[PDB]
Amino acid sequence: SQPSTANGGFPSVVVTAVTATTSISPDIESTWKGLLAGESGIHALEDEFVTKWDLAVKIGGHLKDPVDSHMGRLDMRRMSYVQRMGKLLGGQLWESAGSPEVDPDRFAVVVGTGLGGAERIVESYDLMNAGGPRKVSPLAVQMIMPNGAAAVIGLQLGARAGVMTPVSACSSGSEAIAHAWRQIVMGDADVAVCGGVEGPIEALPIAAFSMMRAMSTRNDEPERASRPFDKDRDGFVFGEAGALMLIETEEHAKARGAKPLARLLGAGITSDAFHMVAPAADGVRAGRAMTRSLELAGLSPADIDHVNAHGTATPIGDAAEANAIRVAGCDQAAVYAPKSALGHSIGAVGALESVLTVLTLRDGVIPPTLNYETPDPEIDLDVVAGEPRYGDYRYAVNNSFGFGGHNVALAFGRY
Amino acid sequence: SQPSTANGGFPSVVVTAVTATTSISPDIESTWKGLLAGESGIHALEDEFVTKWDLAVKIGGHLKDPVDSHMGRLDMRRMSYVQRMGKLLGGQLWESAGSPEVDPDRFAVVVGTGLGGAERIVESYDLMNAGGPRKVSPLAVQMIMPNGAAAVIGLQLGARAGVMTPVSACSSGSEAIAHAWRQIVMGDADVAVCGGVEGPIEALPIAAFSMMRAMSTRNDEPERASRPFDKDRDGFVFGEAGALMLIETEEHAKARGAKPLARLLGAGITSDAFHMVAPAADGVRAGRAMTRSLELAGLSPADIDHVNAHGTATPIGDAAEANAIRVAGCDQAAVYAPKSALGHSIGAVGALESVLTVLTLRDGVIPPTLNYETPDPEIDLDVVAGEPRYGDYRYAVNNSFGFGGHNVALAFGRY
Ligand SMILES: O=S(=O)(CCCC(F)(F)F)Nc1ccc2cnccc2c1
Ligand SMILES: O=S(=O)(CCCC(F)(F)F)Nc1ccc2cnccc2c1
Ligand code: NA
Ligand code: NA
Repeated sequence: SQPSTANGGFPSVVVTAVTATTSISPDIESTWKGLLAGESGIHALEDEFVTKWDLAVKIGGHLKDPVDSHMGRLDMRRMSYVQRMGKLLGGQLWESAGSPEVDPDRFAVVVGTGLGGAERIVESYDLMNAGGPRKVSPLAVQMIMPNGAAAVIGLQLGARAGVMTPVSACSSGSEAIAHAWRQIVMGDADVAVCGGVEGPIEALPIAAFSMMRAMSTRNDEPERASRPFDKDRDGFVFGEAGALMLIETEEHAKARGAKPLARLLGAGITSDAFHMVAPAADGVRAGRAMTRSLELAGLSPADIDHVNAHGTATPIGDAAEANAIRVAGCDQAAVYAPKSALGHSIGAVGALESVLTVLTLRDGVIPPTLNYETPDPEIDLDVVAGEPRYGDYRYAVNNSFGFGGHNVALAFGRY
Repeated sequence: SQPSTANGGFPSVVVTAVTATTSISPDIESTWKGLLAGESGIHALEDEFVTKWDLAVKIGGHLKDPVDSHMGRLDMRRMSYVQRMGKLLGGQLWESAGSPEVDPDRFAVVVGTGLGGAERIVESYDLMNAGGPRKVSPLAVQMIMPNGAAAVIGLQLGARAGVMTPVSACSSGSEAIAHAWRQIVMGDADVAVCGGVEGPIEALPIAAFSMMRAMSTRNDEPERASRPFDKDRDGFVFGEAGALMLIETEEHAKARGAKPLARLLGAGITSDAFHMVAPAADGVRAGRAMTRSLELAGLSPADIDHVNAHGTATPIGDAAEANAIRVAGCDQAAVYAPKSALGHSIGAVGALESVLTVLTLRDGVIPPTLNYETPDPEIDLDVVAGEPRYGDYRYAVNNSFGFGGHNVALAFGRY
């Protein structure tokens, strides 16, 4: 008689607020409406570094509204980028939540990132070489450490029931939400701010990722380069993003009159032990990740109406996920690959895509998967394309698969 | 009622093997004998970079046995230092546990770290500035990503029940152990490889932490510089380290004839939300990390015989920890500050001090806190000093407190 959300073994956890900054818009609800209208965030990069280095990739989605356009001189001096993004999203999230007065002792922050304050390592390196060890800021360490974002958000909001930073590359954002859920169901907290943040698009990131040969080079037509599950896909597209959601026990959200957006029912974490950067082709462990989220939710595969696919738009990546969705027996669910419109935000993407899974369940709609024009004959899923599909989505699984063979799956339900 | 290890709510988890590379020795058992003999791995740094920059800190503990002396030309070109450490310790641990055949679908890896593959960031940055984006390695991303060490260990040992990497600075190693324990009691695995790994001593690391005023500069007596809880303390000393342990359910241990070295009973994670690098002076949330560890273990503070303190030798750090142990009502316990001997491993250190906490319970002996000469009235603790302290220690807490206000306590028990 193992514990599940269904059988009361875990307390009921609800999502009571969300925030995201995006290539389409700084406002999640605008981003949502824009996705339903079939808008894409992916453009031709106009940054000088592109033409300075003659990079193979000249496309991506910068945030519609730069994080640093909201950051004064002080904040530019004492925070890394992911920190400054985290402070911004943290404040937006709380205001959206009605600036609630919670017990800081029962309040956790779990925010993942791909890399950390990496640019401050480079800057400290350059300053030290030009002028010696005393040119390194006494702030260098607090900005460089990859727990910086979560620590800045925790300090900002007064989270005293734990501040955590899981790192698993592309799945970091989803993993953070998994761990926030655990922290609540195990009794360590009643409310948790969780999600992901990531750095902007730049020369060195593109260089690194494009030399892996995992990126689309369809530079002629930016808006059509991201092609999850399409026969002509040639890898992923950068799409800057950041996302937090507020979760709390249903008791808690009720005690303060907060109207839930959805339920976070269960969470699955597994691994491939196959390759450092390529997903196991059989999708077996990735599927178990999904199956596990259902065990803890108390759901069976037949209950899943929707799947928010990883949808990297790599050849081997989409084939792998196809096999996973079959292995978990969720292949009759309506699939959506939001990376088609928003692109890959690495450490942030798993949390943005959880925010879309929540809204999907709230509004009862899945936006269209852009650029799905020649479905891959070797992949037989129900990819939503063309126009938004209004459906009775009671339960969804959001997938995330990280470099290192990390598999995370989040089980969500309608309120 | 609430599930506690004592009341059978969580399955009994056991430590069945351990491994560490330290400044005293590559062989953990040799390190443990040297600590009881009163030895110190902190020597004067002979490194060129000391002289080139004339660093204020000229003292530190390199590994007795450098990682790269065991590493081929291909590994040196294909992995980040921390991965190379992770591979080496993963193999040593596996061998020490008798190379057991385990179900990969119930076998997790949780290895934390401080920074990640940082050297690959600067190197990639330098190569690209030199000869353009083509000069960045196709392996750059897997080497840089902080989850890289955890990944490599998971792939080397075939862990498929999840590979995870918590980053919480100085507490990363202890946090890795806390999540592996969770992974097991929530039922996601039966056997975990967990601990932490960290990069070597170098110019920028010393500049970075020096400039916070965090580090001891007592260069003329390197083996006396690290003075946890002592009146004349003046900051921490770098001591290179990596540490891993094998934990598993008692049931799983029994069934393969593995001899338990100790029990892992409970794990608390709290946060100060006080300051980015200063611990809260009151020690309340720190102590509540200890308290939480005992709730889950089913112990009362009165049952705690030993505490394996953070003991960084920072003036404000030790003060706060002393109050933390007072709030946890564990201030009756025989206290040890291993950093006195082995220095500060940052990411690794919690993993290391967790292993030393195991061997303390196994052998009924606490080593002496080196350089404890002038009791601080602000620290009213029973700090073990002078001669080892022998006794029937049944229950021990291992404290870690990271920059960013992350507090990890681990409840351990004699087998
Ligand atoms: O994976 S990353 O390299 C880029 C991700 C890009 C995008 F997908 F669009 F989000 N992460 C970071 C992290 C910190 C950085 C700080 N300064 C400059 C770039 C950074 C990129
Ligand atoms: O905290 S760190 O800066 C120094 C480690 C401290 C200690 F281990 F205790 F000595 N971490 C790293 C990480 C990666 C590195 C790769 N190459 C050079 C140095 C590195 C330091
Ligand atoms: Na997804
Ligand atoms: Na300790």
